[PDB]
Amino acid sequence: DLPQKDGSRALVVAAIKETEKMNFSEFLAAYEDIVARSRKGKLTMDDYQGVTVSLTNPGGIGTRHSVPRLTKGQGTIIGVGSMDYPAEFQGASEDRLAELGVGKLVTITSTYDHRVIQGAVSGEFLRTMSRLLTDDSFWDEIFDAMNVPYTPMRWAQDVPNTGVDKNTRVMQLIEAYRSRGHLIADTNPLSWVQPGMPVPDHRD
Amino acid sequence: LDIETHNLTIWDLDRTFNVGGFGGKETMTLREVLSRLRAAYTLKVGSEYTHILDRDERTWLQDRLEAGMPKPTQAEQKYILQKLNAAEAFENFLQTKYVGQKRFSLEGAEALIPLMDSAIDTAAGQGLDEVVIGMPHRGRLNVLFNIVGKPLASIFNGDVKYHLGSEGQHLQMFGDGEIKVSLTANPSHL
Ligand SMILES: Cc1ncc(C[n+]2csc(CCOP(=O)(O)OP(=O)(O)O)c2C)c(N)n1
Repeated sequence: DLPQKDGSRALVVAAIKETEKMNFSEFLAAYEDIVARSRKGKLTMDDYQGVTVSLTNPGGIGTRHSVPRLTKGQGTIIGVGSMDYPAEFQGASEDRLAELGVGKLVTITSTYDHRVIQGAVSGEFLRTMSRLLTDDSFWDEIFDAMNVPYTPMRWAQDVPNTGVDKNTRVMQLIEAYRSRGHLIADTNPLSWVQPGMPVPDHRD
Repeated sequence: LDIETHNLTIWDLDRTFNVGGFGGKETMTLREVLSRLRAAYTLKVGSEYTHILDRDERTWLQDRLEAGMPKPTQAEQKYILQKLNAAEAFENFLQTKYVGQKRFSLEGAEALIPLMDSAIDTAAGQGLDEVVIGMPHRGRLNVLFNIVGKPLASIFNGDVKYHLGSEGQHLQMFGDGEIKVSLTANPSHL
């Protein structure tokens, strides 16, 4: 969305091209190029031509979901809604929500041309997006690209406070870092691991 | 290792606590916990193993040490007594029939002979081929007679007996295993 000389807002769609040949680092650079040039009025005619698929974000303002229109030339448009708690939880305590294990959600929509795309394909597409945003391999690939030294947080169900108390478990974590934490420390100025030597276990 | 250092008193001895699979149990009393820890880590065998980094090899040692020494059979017990008898009999022969052998005496450390025998016998049951021994002066002629298996005639007849090498066979009393045993030559330089 770029404002005009008069003042009236007018949305136009610009394209990130050849996206099937990019890693996350390359993708992030390409994205921020389009946003940069738009803010200083340096987009050309070629930037607005050749779009295959589109993305919209009603969730910015706080809309829960939308049913948008599809422009001629394309097959699908994807929409991203709000990342808040549901309205039935918007007056509850942080303490009570933390006890139960209530998370935030995002709603995603797919609007498609029925002459060329069938409903089973559209459902399978949204199922793959759901799996990726909770998948170990997906978050490993992003961390690798951005040079984050730690292991990513993994997806799991909340466990009950039975057997060994959770306070005992937090004290055992403090001992582990004080004893074995040097095994994952940013000590090597090269990104080098000697292939001959054996790697110690650091699951602790 | 004192219960005062961990803010626990005599008044906690008969109260029950969650122990997380210690002694293959979920719950236990402090009295029972102290008994087991003292039986495993404070009698005639002291162990250092918690510095090891691999979790699987730390757990293997932990399980064996906390299960304890198995109760040996009567036959096993009498075989340990026969090896100690032989060890002490040979020390007496050396001190009485020959002179200047006080330097080379094993008196005080006669349990070496049943320790070396235990290891060589365990290796024969695993199915291995040979055991090679290297050692200094102290107890050398005792090891030649009771572990390698040389005759007395061969021992007692250039350089001395205390530096030459030898070969022999070890059969297994309560099994079907055999194994070769070799002793290496060496100088006085430790
Ligand atoms: C390289 C070397 N340094 C020093 C000596 C001298 N030396 C002969 S016996 C001896 C004592 C060794 O004592 P220890 O290792 O405790 O065993 P013990 O004889 O009391 O069983 C020393 C220092 C030697 N033989 N070789």
